[PDB]
Amino acid sequence: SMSYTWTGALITPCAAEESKLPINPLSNSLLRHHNMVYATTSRSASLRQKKVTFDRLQVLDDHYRDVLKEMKAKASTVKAKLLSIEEACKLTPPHSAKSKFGYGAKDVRNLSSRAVNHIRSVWEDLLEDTETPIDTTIMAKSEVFCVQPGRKPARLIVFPDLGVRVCEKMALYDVVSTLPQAVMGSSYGFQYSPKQRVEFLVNTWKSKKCPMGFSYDTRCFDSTVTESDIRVEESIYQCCDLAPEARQAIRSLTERLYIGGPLTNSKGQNCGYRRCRASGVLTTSCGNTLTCYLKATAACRAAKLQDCTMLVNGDDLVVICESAGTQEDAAALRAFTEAMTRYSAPPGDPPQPEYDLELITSCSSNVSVAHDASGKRVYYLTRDPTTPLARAAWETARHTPINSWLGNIIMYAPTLWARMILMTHFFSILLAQEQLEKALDCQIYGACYSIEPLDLPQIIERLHGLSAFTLHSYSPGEINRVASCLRKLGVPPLRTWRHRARSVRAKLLSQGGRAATCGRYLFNWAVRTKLKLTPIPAASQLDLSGWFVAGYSGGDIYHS
Ligand SMILES: COc1ccc(C(=O)Nc2ccc(Oc3ccc(N(C(=O)[C@H]4CC[C@H](C)CC4)C(C)C)c(C(=O)O)c3)cc2)cc1
Ligand SMILES: [Mg+2]
Ligand SMILES: [Mg+2]
Repeated sequence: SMSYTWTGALITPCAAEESKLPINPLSNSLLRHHNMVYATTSRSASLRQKKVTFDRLQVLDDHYRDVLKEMKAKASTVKAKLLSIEEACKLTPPHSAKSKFGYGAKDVRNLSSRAVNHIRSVWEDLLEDTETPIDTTIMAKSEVFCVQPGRKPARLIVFPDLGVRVCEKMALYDVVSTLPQAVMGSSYGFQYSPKQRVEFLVNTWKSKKCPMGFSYDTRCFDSTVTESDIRVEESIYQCCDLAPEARQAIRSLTERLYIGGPLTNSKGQNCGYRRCRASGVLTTSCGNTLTCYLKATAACRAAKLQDCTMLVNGDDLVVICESAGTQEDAAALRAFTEAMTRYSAPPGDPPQPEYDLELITSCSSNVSVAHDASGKRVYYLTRDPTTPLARAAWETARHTPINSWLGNIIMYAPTLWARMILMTHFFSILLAQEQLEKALDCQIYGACYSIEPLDLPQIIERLHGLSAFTLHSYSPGEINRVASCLRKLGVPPLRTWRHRARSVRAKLLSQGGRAATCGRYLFNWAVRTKLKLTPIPAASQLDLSGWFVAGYSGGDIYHS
């Protein structure tokens, strides 16, 4: 069927939308070419609409069915619990879109009578009505990027009302948080921290006699997901031991919300109908991960790739296997692509076999190597800094609910660019405004967290190790990419950042306390006379296990 059907009504904005990087004095110290930075708006909605609207083609085969049964067999060991309205409420982000039934996120979190009673009525409705399509809202997403040799059309987000979202958590939060790992095991990407992902990728790469790997980009994955995929996805959920009400909610949610439904713009107009994956539901990440894994695992058998190992994060996929030669590898890959195409997962960028791990990009990142103080090689996760820097520039020119720069500092703490630039720039600004102690929100694997800047040293030590504060001698390729990026965006050269860093470092030390800890560890690279970096006490008590359990992008999840 058609992923979408449109009535003609437009995808409209909720309020005024900014596209150009604002007028301010602090962003310019980060990057001078501000005209290269832009945010997507609803004005480009029609372009995305054209791209995501098409008739899907899907032909299943024995390999697909064999893998599905294998997945259900593992799903069968799971026992999911029903969340209480109170538990489900606490997971709701403070800034979650308000309900159109007289209440918002705050009321939900406060368990206000008006919110709880309506949520309860939505739940009962899910137990009684098994057919009526649930209404959703479709909006153009606002995201920041840097122009390319031009601009990207805004993506479309589709989500149900706040009440329905709370009900989703009640019935499926435990499922989407535990099942993926039980079904895919080591292949489930979100169970890893950046350091662990690298370890998994490096070990997997070293386990092959002659390794060959590739990233597979599915063209607009969400719209390639068919009604059949969503029901197959549910059949896996149904293998879990579930409470009767959870089982009915999952069944109802599947037919009423997940497989499709009517779209309404921000002005309450009927925009059309969806018959593919909605981006803003609790099962999007889990569902995409399961579906991608299922199709890829089956495609590999069809293509006859030797000893395949998948790493899947939602619609993102990387496959590492045994090489059978250059010609055979390229032929097998093309066979793989055809299999995926039949499963309704056609490629955007055609895949290409890689024989160098560092050249494989997955989750917009790649594994690279550097050296610690003692000169020992260390593997870490990095990525092209273009988007991170553009967004950091934007978040500097104006307030944003989520601080991507903080998230990028945590996930990419070992990188040459995060240390030289993001840390220096943001700590410098925080000092000036005297907000080093204020907690800021950021996202990790879609879930929202509240982080205190001054706790960064501990966090980084725990997630990356002490080597994150001593890495040097980065690879030629990594250095080239960072340098090119800085030249392109008009970002000051290393010398300027070292100077700014020395100054930030000094101010931080004179303040003592945690600030002084930030000064010693985060900026040890800026000074000539190094300081001996020993394990930080608070880094031995950090409860960071819950940070890397599952994916929640689009899930409206908040962890306090
Ligand atoms: C105007 O156009 C331009 C814009 C930008 C640039 C530019 O910055 N180019 C530009 C920026 C970075 C470059 O790579 C470097 C520089 C110093 C390093 N070193 C370090 O100790 C670093 C350790 C990590 C820490 C975070 C920084 C120091 C020493 C070897 C000297 C390392 C490394 O460790 O591999 C790598 C090269 C060119 C050049 C021109
Ligand atoms: Mg894609
Ligand atoms: Mg973990």
